[PDB]
Amino acid sequence: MLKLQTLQALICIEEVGSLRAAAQLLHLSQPALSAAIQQLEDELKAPLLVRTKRGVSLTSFGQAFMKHARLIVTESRRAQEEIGQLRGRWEGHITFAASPAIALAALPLALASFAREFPDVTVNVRDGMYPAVSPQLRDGTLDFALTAAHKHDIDTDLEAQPLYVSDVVIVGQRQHPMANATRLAELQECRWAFSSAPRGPGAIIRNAFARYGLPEPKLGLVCESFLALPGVVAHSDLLTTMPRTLYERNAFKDQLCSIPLQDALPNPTIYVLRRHDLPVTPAAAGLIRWIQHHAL
Amino acid sequence: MLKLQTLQALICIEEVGSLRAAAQLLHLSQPALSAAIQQLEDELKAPLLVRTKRGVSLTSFGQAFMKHARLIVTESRRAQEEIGQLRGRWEGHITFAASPAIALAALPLALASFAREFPDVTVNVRDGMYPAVSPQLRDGTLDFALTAAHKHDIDTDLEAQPLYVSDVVIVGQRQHPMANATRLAELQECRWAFSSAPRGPGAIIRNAFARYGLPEPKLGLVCESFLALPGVVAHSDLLTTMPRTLYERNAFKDQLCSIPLQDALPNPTIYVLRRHDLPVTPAAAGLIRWIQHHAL
Amino acid sequence: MLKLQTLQALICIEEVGSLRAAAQLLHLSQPALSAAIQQLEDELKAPLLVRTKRGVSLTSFGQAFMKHARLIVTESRRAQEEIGQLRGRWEGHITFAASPAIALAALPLALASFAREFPDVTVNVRDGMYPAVSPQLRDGTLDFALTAAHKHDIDTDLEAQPLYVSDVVIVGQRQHPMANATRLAELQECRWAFSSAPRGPGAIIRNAFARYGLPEPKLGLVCESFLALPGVVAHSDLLTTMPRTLYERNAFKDQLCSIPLQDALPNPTIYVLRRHDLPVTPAAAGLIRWIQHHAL
Amino acid sequence: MLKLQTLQALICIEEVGSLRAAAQLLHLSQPALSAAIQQLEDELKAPLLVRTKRGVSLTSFGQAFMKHARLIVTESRRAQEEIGQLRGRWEGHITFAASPAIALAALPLALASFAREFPDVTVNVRDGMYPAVSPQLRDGTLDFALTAAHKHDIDTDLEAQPLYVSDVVIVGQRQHPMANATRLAELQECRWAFSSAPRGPGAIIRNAFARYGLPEPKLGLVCESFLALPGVVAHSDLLTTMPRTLYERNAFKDQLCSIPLQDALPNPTIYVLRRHDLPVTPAAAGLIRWIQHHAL
Ligand SMILES: [Cl-]
Ligand SMILES: [Cl-]
Ligand SMILES: [Cl-]
Ligand SMILES: [Cl-]
Repeated sequence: MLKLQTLQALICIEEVGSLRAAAQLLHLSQPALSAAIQQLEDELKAPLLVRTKRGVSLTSFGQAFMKHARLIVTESRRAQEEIGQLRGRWEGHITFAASPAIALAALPLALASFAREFPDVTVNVRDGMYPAVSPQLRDGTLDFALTAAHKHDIDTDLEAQPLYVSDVVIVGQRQHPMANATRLAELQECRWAFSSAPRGPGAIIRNAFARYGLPEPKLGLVCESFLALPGVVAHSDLLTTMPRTLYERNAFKDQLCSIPLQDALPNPTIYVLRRHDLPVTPAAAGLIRWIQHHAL
Repeated sequence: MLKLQTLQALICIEEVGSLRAAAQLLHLSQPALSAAIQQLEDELKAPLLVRTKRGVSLTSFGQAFMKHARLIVTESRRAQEEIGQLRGRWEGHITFAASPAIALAALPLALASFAREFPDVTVNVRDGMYPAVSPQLRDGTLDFALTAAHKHDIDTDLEAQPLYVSDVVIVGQRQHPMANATRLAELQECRWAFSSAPRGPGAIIRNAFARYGLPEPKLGLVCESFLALPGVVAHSDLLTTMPRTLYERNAFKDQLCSIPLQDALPNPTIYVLRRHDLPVTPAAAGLIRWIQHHAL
Repeated sequence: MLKLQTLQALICIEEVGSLRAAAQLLHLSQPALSAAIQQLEDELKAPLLVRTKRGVSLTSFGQAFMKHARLIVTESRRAQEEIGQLRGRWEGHITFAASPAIALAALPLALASFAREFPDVTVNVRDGMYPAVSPQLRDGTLDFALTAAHKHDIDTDLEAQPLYVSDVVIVGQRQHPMANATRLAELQECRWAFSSAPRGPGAIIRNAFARYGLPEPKLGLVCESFLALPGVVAHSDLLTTMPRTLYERNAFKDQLCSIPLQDALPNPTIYVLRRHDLPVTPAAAGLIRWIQHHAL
Repeated sequence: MLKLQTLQALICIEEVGSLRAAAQLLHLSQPALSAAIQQLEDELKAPLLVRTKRGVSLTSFGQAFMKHARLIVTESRRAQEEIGQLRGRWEGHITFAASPAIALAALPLALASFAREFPDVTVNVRDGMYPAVSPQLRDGTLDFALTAAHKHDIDTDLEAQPLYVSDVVIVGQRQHPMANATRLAELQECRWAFSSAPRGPGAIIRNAFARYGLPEPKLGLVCESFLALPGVVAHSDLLTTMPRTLYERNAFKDQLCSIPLQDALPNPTIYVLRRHDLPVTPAAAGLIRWIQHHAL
């Protein structure tokens, strides 16, 4: 041999006065370095070195050439330093968004495992849902998002990799009059806390009512906050839909009961979403692997 | 001169990103929508939209115009709703954001009380924090935010009415190495999950370490989601700060312990924030009253 | 109607105490304004005005409504002011690039005519050639470019409108030994000043040599500057190619002679190039019209 | 460790914007090129290229790396060329930029003289001005620039050797209203074509108006092209400043007149500018000598 190795060796030769000593010091093959310098001299059509009783010195040509060699060796080191600095900041940070089912079950175990493997990466995690996360995924402010989406609706700009097949549960307060219901039609007159979903607030229950041949569900309120949702429901007669993970993991469990209908609800697929054109850091790859491991 | 229907059409266009998609929603012919938009553009003598691969996007002029469009449309709607309320037709919409201490304690009781008194008003609740909420207060899309803030910081066109003085605790997993610590200095070498705050992630612990003469706290990760935070802490050795309300009301209580520090921590004030010059609707004032009632 | 006219009228009514006087002052039809206010009151389901012996006053409902009306009227004026400010800066400036044949013959007459019609537009003109101008056209720093290009080679991002069919002439010093040549083959051993062209320096003469079955032309030097080219040639034995306009309009005319070969050279088409997705100001449109007028 | 051939390949890729297009130029298999690039990326542990619709583009890492790549490649080439020249093989390349006074007077004579002495060196001349030329001096793609500059301003890593002290005149059309003016104050209300200068367009006339106690000169237009400038002035009532050399040597002399002012105008110094730590090739030094000879 590599020209940069030969140039670094030439610099060392000027300093120590010996091709052989410079080879030894740099851990290069002496005959290899000798052949490499010969090849360079042939290409340049002039000798760089002249033999002395001492060892070797630079020729007039070698002194001229060395000014360039030093610039080139320094520039290569500067390039490597700059790339190291830029890469270090890139590899050193992850920012992503996560939906409640991921945030509550997969993430905590995944973050702990991840941090053992990648002790020097700063992770920035926020709540996020599709398509809200889309402009942030696209402008590059969010590296990836872990969110429910409908395969056919996802922006062409985005890659989508399935992560978890989630459950939706209908939930009300522990003593709700409809707690024993078997069919969705039995709930058709209840009032709903419309919760967040890819197609808009309440889209899941609205679409379920529609497919089961029912009128629009009655809007009680819109609660886009999953943090607030279990408590709002616990202290009202509203029904809602939520991921089963949230039903299992909230501060109001003693005050809530799911209503296990014999009518099936959808199982939203949670995806890893990101721009397809955009390179992924090793750490981001590693975190997604850990999240995948804990999402089964 | 601007036409109100066209403003609403432009907002819809922005929401969905296509002329064809918007036209469907507004029950209008594709060209009919274009006629109206072109009318607004022809007169402003400025293009508001640009054809993209994915549909239409706002030009620079369009982006600037939107904040005005939204305030005009939302104020026109609030004007109508208020008049109805003044005649005892208690219908309308209220959209507001809340912080974790409010959402978990005051809000479930307040919304239940409000709904009993004003059954026909449609309420939309979301998460939110100052200053992120400021642009939505200014354009009228958010009627108020219940959020921590520092009195002196708040922008001059906003009004801030005190709602609740919160309590901050430091929390770790139940068997944390420092579970029995009583001084902030003993935590100097611990790693932190930086939680959200008006002054930015980790601001409370950074400012507490500062005032107690300590170096910067060691960043473990940034967790902007209060929904995710307790579980993240429960399954790691990260410490965090959280509102006492969250410490008492989360899904991981049995796995968490507050550190029994005898160094005092701050007590952030939660405010009702609004754009001052906008007249509060009677319905919104009623909801704010119920929230205040339950926040004491 | 228009709601904003009705709102402005309502503001005036509060001030002057008369619907009829407010209509007269604003140059609105009295019966039209009366009907418009009635329609608004019907929509709001409350009266805004009550008759007095004096004229009219606002009702309690009208006083509440007026707070919103004033915000809406102010906001519309602010929107119009902001758009005016943004549009004014957009319409007030043009920046473009031009090739030598345009710069020397069409532009000076076109700029003078343009400036009479658009006295308040600042024009910024620079030299430019395709494809060098492409990244600047695409990022929006250059509004348009007037340059030679090959139709099939132009970026899909760009619109191209033909402006002028130019002539290429071979030029040497007045006494060049080959001044009387009739065939390109007679020049095959001459040395060339490679001049700028869309396909790279010397592309025209290299491609002409190739099509006429000749070897590569001999490179004397590369002169990318058309400003420098006529003088460099006047003081050497180099031949070059240049637009006929440059041959006719340079400081070294007395020292140069074109060599009128019977072998034809190409006639590069000069285009107006720009991003197709990007809206064009009236002034830019007007300038291009003036340039077109003077490019025939 | 970096490989020189791969750096050259990356520069070629950047020039043409496609892997396929670059591979053709370098006489290599598509995949072979990718192998080499992937080798450089795999080792840097950073992506240098991204697939776009139009081919490939440099990543942030790639853009940062390019300045280093270019200096390394161009220094390696200069090293070889210098060695050849030191053996009396006067071949190589010199690339340089020149300002209008130099290009029109000194340059035609200097290039002719240089070509007689060093017939086998390939010279590439372009227009250029400080500070626009600085990045190309730093990355080694431009060997020197002959340009006006202010001594004190010049960046510390650049060397500036004085070449010529120029003369500025104010010029208008022959029958200009102010053709017979003798004081700068008499021109206060005239409109100006702002011509290019190291401190920005119009800097000379702005700074002259300033020093003479006058208000800002009235901007008529900005004309960055000295090629276009004389014709633009000849066919309008715009005044401009230009080097006296340009006033004497342009295509519109019969239609132009210098204003016979008895207020003194500045005399900008033209310098030879280079990156100081780069060793000047013997051939470049020879060309600089001839330019100095003719600039006196
Ligand atoms: Cl959905
Ligand atoms: Cl804070
Ligand atoms: Cl070409
Ligand atoms: Cl200057």
